[PDB]
This record gives sequence, C-alpha cells and structure tokens, in this order.
Amino acid sequence: DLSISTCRIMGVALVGRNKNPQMNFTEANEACKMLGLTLASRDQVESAQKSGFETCSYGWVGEQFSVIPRIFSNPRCGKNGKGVLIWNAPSSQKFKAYCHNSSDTWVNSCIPEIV
Ligand SMILES: *[C@@H]1O[C@H](CO)[C@@H](O)[C@H](O)[C@H]1NC(C)=O
Ligand SMILES: *[C@@H]1O[C@H](CO)[C@@H](O)[C@H](O)[C@H]1NC(C)=O
Repeated sequence: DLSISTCRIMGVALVGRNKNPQMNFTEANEACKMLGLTLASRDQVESAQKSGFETCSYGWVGEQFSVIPRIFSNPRCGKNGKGVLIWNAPSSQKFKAYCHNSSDTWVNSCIPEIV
C-alpha cells in the first residue's frame, strides 16, 4: 500500500511506499500515475510550502532531482534547513514522490470554502 498526505496543499501530496525500499525516478512517476496524478514540479512544491506544507521526506519532482519542504527547523528533516531544499541525485536513487492533483483548487483539500 502507499502512504499519502491526508490533506493536499496547493494540489501537492507526499506519496511513499509503506516500507523501504522507496522509489527511483521512474517508480515515482509511475506511483503518481497509478493514483491518477502526475509527478509534481519544483514550482508546485514551492507553492505548497508557501501555503504551509512541510514534510520530513525528500521526494522526486519532475526536474529529475528531489526536494524537501521545510518551515520549522528539525535536525532529522533536511538537517535543520528551512525552505524547499534540493538534492541532486542519480535517477536510480530511492526517494518518495511529490504528486500533483490538477483537480485541486482549494489551498488545502481538507479546508472547504465557507458554506
Ligand atoms: C527503477 O526501478 C525499476 C524497478 O521498479 C527498474 O526496472 C529500473 O531499471 C530502475 N531505474 C533506474 C534508473 O534505476
Ligand atoms: C484529486 O482531487 C479530486 C478533487 O479534489 C479528488 O476527488 C480526488 O480523489 C483526488 N485524487 C487523489 C489521488 O488525491
């Protein structure tokens, strides 16, 4: 089974396997596709981070590198960095995936508009 962000921010979800090993670049694209999504771009993860999205996992994006979005500093997540941090790695390296849902328009898929 796959782990997925409970609430997507600017259409972005972190997607990973429930146990290691995680996913090379090809596997990451395939995982998003199996969910009916696409691999997110760096720009899409940056937009999510600016809207409050952070994780403790590096994940593949469409530019063929991996990123981690960080808002608070934690030594276990991006070595206390803040921002969208980049990891240039071979396409064979295992990471999670950032997927983008083009049907999302709410900033947070769990927070509706006022009804
Ligand atoms: C990615 O993993 C798949 C197995 O799911 C493998 O067939 C493929 O060669 C791998 N690609 C790279 C670049 O490591
Ligand atoms: C994508 O978003 C739509 C609309 O919010 C939702 O119904 C659908 O389940 C989402 N799919 C995934 C894989 O998140």
